[PDB]
Amino acid sequence: GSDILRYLDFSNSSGQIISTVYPFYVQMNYFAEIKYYITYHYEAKKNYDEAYNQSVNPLMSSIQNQINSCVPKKAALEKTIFVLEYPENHNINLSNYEAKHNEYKQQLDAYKNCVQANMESYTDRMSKFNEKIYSILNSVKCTDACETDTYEIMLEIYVERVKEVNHNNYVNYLSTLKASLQLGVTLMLKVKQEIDNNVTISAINFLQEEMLDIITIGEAHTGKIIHGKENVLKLQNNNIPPQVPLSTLKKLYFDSANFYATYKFSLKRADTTTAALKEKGKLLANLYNKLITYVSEK
Ligand SMILES: [Cl-]
Repeated sequence: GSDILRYLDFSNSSGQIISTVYPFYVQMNYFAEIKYYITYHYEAKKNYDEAYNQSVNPLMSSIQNQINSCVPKKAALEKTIFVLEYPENHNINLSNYEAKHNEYKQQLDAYKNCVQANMESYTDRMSKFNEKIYSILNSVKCTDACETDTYEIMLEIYVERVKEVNHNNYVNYLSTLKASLQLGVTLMLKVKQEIDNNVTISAINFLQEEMLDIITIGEAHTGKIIHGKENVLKLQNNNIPPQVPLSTLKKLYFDSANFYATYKFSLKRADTTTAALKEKGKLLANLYNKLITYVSEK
């Protein structure tokens, strides 16, 4: 049941997470949230739906097509991983294993670049549409006397949604599993001092590293989930007047939707990441037991 897309996302310098799965960019999630956020501001809603269709939908299609072109690269990468995870059943030797691992690095790097291609052009267009949203909300008929009904409704919706899951169970699992993996790594350093290298040892070593890599990605998403949830909850605690000016209202709208979009974008990924760890963990335990047979009779 292997599927690298269950966990493989790419973070960077700024902390942005580019995902290999729909909707790929968090801004796209945000634009979808705004769409039904302003559903009761009638003129703003019709204008937004029109602008969304002209800008966001062709952009998503271009991104989706790019991701689709990366599939052959993804396939080659996953076939390499399959060899590295099951070397004994592949009947591959140590030397060819090391070459395969070398190939894996190149293939992971090549897939990442195929996925992150045009990242800058994509971000620019999302930024351009985001600025366009500000002027679209000028269609909100109130000017200085804007009522905070819609904001309070959506906030209540967001608050109830982030309360539905306890994020602490993800965090504690990742942290606790990470620690046991770090123990495993240290243990294997002692193993290589006592036992001649083989593909089982190499596989344990590889599987431990990619499990740590998955945790790193999972921690990145966990940070976004916590950031999004706490800020949503914070908005509820802060007092707002029954009446605010429109310029304020736009920011209240946008801040709310952005906090939830951030939460939602990473929450979806946090789930499947856990299932991937279970798959790898089961294999790792089997790899450990296989190695025991080697050590025992030597
Ligand atoms: Cl736990």
